[PDB]
Amino acid sequence: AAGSLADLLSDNRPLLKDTIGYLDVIQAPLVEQKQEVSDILVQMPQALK
Amino acid sequence: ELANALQDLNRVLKTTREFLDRNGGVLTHDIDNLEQVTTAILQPEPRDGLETGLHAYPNLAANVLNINSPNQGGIIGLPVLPGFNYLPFGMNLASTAMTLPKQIAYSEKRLQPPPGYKDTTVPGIWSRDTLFSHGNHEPGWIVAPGMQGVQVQPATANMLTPESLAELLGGPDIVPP
Amino acid sequence: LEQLRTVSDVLNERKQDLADILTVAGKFITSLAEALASGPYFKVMLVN
Amino acid sequence: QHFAETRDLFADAVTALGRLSAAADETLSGSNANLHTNLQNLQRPLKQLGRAAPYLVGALKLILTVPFNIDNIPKAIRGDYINVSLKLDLTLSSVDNA
Amino acid sequence: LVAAVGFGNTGGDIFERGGPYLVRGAQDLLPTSALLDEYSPALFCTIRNYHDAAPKLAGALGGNGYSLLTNSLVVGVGNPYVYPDNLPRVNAKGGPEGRPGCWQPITRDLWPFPYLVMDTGASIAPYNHFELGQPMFAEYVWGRQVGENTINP
Amino acid sequence: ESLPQTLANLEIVIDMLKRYNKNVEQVLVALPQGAAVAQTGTIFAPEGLLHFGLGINAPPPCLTGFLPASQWRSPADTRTEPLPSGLYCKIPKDAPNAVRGARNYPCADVPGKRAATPRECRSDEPYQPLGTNPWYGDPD
Repeated sequence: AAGSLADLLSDNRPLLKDTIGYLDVIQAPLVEQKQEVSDILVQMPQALK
Repeated sequence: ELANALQDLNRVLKTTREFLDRNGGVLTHDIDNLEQVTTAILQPEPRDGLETGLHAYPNLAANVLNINSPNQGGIIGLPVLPGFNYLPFGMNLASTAMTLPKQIAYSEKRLQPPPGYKDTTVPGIWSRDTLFSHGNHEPGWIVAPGMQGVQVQPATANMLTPESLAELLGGPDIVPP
Repeated sequence: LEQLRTVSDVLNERKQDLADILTVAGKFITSLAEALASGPYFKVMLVN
Repeated sequence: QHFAETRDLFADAVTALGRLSAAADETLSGSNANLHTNLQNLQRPLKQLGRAAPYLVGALKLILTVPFNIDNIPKAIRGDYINVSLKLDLTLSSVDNA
Repeated sequence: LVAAVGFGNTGGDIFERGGPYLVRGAQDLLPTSALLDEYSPALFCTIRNYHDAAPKLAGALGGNGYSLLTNSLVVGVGNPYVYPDNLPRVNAKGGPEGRPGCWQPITRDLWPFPYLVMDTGASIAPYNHFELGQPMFAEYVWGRQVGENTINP
Repeated sequence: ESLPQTLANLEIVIDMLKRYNKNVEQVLVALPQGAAVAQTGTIFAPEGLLHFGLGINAPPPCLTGFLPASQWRSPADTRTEPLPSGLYCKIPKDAPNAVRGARNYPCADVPGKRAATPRECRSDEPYQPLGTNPWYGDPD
């Protein structure tokens, strides 16, 4: 298990670093405009009906 | 072996302790929220709703992309008259030019007809472009590669040649002349 | 992780609304796409 | 003497760590390559969603329904029948294009 | 040693319950990850264009506050979809110019969107000219209709 | 008790997306062209283009498998009612009318089959139409 974790970290570390950076970029506007997201989620089912 | 093992174990214990004390409460909170939302959207009724959405949305997208006439813009709709259910007779006088030859673009380069052939209402089936070739009247049509599974009517199978009629159902792709 | 926390919180408060969207958008999509199917247009009933 | 007193506890600790590590090893070896492939594939969508992140909330108003906009549905559609204004165009330009 | 016993038991139970799930999820995510990666170039432009068009489509519904404002001109309709050839397919792929992407924002300098032809079982590409409707006259009593149904108008 | 459930739910979602991979790809191809179409059709700011096709009863509407005539609501009533389930054109896979309807949608999981909903795709009971659509009432 120690070897398996070392292998899974040695190969995926740069990709996880890039993934976390991209996740920060994606998440920042969602946090900035979270009230809008909540409002559209509340509003949409009635329009769909 | 043992010296490096002990020192690295000490360092990783300290690092793990700091990482846990910093991030564990929020990591656990995020995992709990993810579990709650995914369980909420995977209930029986949401499950079948997602199933039917994935099943019947691409057809909706395709059909609504086929109601848009580029030359006139917008969408096209005709005024049906229900309520007897409807009239015994119907008429379709003429079909005006929805598109132009210079406007057509192809999603894949295998769907583009070669010289001497023109596109039909079924993508991938290429007619012959002549003066008398309107309304399945010019024999010798061909088919795009990888178009298996489109069963046709007896009318269009006569003009479609044996090789391409086979390729519609059989395996090998025709070699265009 | 913290911004994912707030996003996931506002999403989890709206988990029932996501379920409602998935439920109701799956029980009319086949019906509403039916109009488009008959020809290259869509049927419309004009009551006026 | 102390080790002989706590031999059972040492064996329990080793066996518990082994029970954890067996499942951990099988999970981390069965997912080492699929996770790498999925991360390498998702790199481009993650970057393009990071670029399109500011417009995502504004886009959401339309990207699902498309010809309908969620904001003004409750007043345009009064239940069964969609309200619409019929501006019949008989201008020579529209007659030409049609 | 006691803490090792407790942590080993807890982590072992967690991994036994949720390890096969993770492995098979990462196995099943390969085709969908490849599909999402293939159509990355059409991601930013699609979201940007829908964001731009959202106020424009909202103004139509909300300007009157009670209706939808439409410009209507009479036009000719294409031939109805035929039974065996026009049946739906889900083999669509690609994008504009053969690769995934978006058209440049449609101003009035370049108004008509280039129609995109893809594997769908239906198209409106061959409507380049004025022709009479192939089922010109139809009857719904004995199903007798003049003209020949075709995919080649 | 939360991480295993999260992983199980993610596995379910990924399985559902994998079985319907072609559907997702088709929607991803159609969306940018839909944005382009909207841009083309909204060149006039307050008015959206919507044309009307000439010709009467070219394809007739099918009332089979939909709400009965007596159950229609008067246009005055703006009140909202719960939307019915399982309503689509139930003609026996024939005629040019409603060729591309729900009944002909391909089944992703079951090769070589067409059905309206995945529940009907999975079921082995044969698809029998509710009735041919007549012009003289009783569409049933």
